[PDB]
Amino acid sequence: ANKTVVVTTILESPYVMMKKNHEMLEGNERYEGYCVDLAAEIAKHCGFKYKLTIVGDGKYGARDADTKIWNGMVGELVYGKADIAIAPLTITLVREEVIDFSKPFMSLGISIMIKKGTPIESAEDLSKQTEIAYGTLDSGSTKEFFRRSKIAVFDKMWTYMRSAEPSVFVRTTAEGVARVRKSKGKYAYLLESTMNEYIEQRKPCDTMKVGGNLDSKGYGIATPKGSSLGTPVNLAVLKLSEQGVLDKLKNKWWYDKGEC
Amino acid sequence: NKTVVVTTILESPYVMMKKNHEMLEGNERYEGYCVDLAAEIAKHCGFKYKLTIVGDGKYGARDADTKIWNGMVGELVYGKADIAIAPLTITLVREEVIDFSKPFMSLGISIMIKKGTPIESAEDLSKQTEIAYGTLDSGSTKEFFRRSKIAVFDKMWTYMRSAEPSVFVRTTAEGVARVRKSKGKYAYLLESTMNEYIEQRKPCDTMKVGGNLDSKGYGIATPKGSSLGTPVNLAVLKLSEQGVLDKLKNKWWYDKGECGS
Amino acid sequence: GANKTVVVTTILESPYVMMKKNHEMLEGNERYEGYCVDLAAEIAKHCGFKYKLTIVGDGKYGARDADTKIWNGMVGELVYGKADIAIAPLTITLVREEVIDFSKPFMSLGISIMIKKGTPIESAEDLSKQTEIAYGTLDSGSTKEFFRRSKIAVFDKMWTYMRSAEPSVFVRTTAEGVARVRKSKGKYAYLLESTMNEYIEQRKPCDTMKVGGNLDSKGYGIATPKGSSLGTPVNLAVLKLSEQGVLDKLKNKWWYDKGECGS
Amino acid sequence: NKTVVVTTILESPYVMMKKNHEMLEGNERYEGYCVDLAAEIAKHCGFKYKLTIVGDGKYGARDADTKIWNGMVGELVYGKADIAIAPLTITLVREEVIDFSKPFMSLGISIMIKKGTPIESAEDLSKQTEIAYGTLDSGSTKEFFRRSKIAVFDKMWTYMRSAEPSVFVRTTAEGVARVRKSKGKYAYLLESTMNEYIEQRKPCDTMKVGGNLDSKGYGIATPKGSSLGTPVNLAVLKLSEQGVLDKLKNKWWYDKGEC
Repeated sequence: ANKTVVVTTILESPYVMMKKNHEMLEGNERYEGYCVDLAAEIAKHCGFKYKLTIVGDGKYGARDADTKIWNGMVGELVYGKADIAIAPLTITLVREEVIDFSKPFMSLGISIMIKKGTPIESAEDLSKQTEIAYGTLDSGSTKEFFRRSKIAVFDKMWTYMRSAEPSVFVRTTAEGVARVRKSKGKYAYLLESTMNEYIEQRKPCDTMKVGGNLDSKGYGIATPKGSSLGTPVNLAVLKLSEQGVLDKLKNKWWYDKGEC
Repeated sequence: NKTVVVTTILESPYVMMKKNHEMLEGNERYEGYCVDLAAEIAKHCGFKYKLTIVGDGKYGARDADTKIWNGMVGELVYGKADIAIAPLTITLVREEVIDFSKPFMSLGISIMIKKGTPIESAEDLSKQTEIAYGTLDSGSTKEFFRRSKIAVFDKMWTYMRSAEPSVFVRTTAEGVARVRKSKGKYAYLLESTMNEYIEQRKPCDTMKVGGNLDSKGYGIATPKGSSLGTPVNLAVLKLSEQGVLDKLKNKWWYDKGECGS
Repeated sequence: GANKTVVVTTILESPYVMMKKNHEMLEGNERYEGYCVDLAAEIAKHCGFKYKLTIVGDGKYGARDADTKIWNGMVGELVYGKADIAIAPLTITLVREEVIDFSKPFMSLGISIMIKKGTPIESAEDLSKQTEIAYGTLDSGSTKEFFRRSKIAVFDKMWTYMRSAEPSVFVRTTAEGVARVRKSKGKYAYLLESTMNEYIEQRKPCDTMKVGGNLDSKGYGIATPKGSSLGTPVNLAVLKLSEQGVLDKLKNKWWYDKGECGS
Repeated sequence: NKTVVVTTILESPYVMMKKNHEMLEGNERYEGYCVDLAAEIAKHCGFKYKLTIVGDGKYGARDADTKIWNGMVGELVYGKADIAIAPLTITLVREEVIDFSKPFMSLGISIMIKKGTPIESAEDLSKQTEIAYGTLDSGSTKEFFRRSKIAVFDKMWTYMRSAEPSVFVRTTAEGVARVRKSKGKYAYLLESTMNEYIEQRKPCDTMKVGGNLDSKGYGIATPKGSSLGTPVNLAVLKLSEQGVLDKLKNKWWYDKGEC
């Protein structure tokens, strides 16, 4: 009886981070963050023991069109290397077809990041001008959102981005944030609201989130089909929501530990 | 190929009888956000269906003494309907007895004022008594306040429970009318989705103020073990990613609004 | 939602808004003429909207009752949702700015002295040093408040005189103040806004004069409810009209080109 | 993070370096109308602050070729300062990119003569040529005349463009000096605020005449989305109604006057 549950997750701030003294600590105590606290709450309400592991390839979960192989945390579940994933993993159609998702534990959507002082207050403001350049990650869901949109404001933004020279796209999130900070008020970046809000509270306190969200998505906990963990985990997420614990954890890691 | 029985509830703008309904028949008698949503779900899942209205006019709660479920949840649990498509909130006690799709719409507790009222937030309300404030006498909004350990919300609860005359109301319609007729001296706490809808309706005299106090979602419901559960959930996710859910909300709340823009 | 006709609130006071001589033969917006009628047409053209001119129900500008906390006048119609925009001689003040949005000012003004021609008075200092010629203000509003709160010696001397004088030197309406100058045979002087003083000086029977420099400085602005989508476009339009010379052209038209006196 | 960065410009009597500035430090190095105004704004809004002088010495205009903003406006849009408190005019192109308070001081185009010159108005100048008249060779006053469709002002413009020798000057200082050295045969067109200031300076030989030819105002500027915007706007109106703005103008133009 009593087999230790294998949890897979990903090193991304403020969800999972290495503690300052981590090389002198062992096991689960090496790590801290929003998803570390969430994992402890889920285990307490479901009555299991667990070991935290970091996903081997550093990826979330996508299926290669040519080989048909799943990478990332999703791959670790379908091929039997982990029992549960507790991470900022977005609930999507292709993922839901091969694993089970809990109801969402956190909400998010596409949003605008500016350097403080830039005269932009909304997506409509960006669309009507070209002096302040703007763009997205060079691959992924945000770029595809703009490519396929039939909303007037968003399609105008896409045709601008597609035709702009030099390229307004970036290879990583970190590259996008750095481009805003170094471009002297002349670049704005489109990214998820959760990351935008987090960076706003970190030194040197030179960025701001503006406007409402452009779409709606959620993060969920993932388990393999037929797992004895699926139902208990889903009920625990709903209990934590109604008790106010999820809101308490978001405030802790974004604002109580903020620097601005 | 048996016709699927859908249960729902008559509440604007989700489901409404068309003005000329007496000259029409079947599903064509009805219009609204949930009428459009039902059609999209059926197309993607490949079934035919009949829209029916819940017999007792309720959403779904369990009697503390008899342990019997009422409303749309009851019709699913006891085998009288196949699927519920309505503004039905995803909660722990409901999830224990029926299956829910991932959410099709988000919402949270919010403040309704008559235009001109000097209030911008829950904290503003908590610090005074000249402007009275309250909730429905039953349901998720009232119970949120009863159990909160947040200082501002616990203070609001103790005020509401002891206030005279009663600050509670029996229906949504009663709450909205009380705001409109009280000359700025009543504010109403309700779901953000309904607050947003009413702001775009004649006589255009109400406003939504402040951020949401909590976060939840509406979901499509099926009985446990139903062969509809999995295809319905995948259809909701496809419609979300195609932008159809946002398109339908914008249509019924804002494109059809009566207060300009 | 679909576009609605914009509801404008304003007030019948010459030369800002007046009924045309042939008004019973006209309909809608065309019944009216004046400075604010011309301004409304220019604002609507630059912002691209259709509109209806309506007259404020209670005949007031906008003040809050100290006991009930309720706003009256044009400000009230905006705060409680009965109108979309106010285009009128409405002074930009702190308490009003707290509850509605104001454009940058479209016209400047300040407190000034009106006399009957022949009266031996040339300045505020002249008034302050004597009592044979009585002097006063509106019984409510910004002009009365300027004197009550001033820490300038000459202005406080004027205030204590006015507060203590019997019979009362205050008047209920602007029109009553002007009539009191005209009927008092050289023995009353009236303190009022420079814009009105200048207008009356160009009207028959041409028996009044403006004397001295202005005592303070303020401006009239266009007002919208907080959060209105009209606020920003209206503000940018006022600045364009200013820089193009249109505001100055309209002031000269209604005060001096259409004047009736010595000129 | 708590100390607010203020940008301003060295122009008398708004901001000046004290004679003994090298024996002083920080904000105490500077004096003037906008120095007193900054102190009042900060008191009413509850913030601490540091005075800085704009790096390039300019007010704020956009280069048409590079599309980059210079001056104090540039320091706001590009993230180098939090607020500008200076003699900066409220204009359409500036209002599109930053937030302006309601105006703290009014001004307009006006006529400066040498004491004794027989001129009382723009119409007087327009009807003659013995007394020459002109403006700064670039900037807003020249452009006002170039675009006018008013008969008197367009007659003045056609005269100025064709007059010999040139009636235009490179700086404000050059204009004032030309009035003083021309024995009444040159009159200079400039802002009423500056005209009034110079009339109260030694050797007390100039005068302001006539009504203003146009109307403008100076405003305080903050970046879009700033938490300072609303409190600053409300503070300007409070100071106006308390008589403090008029008190400060009288202090720096007349109590400290030399004539």
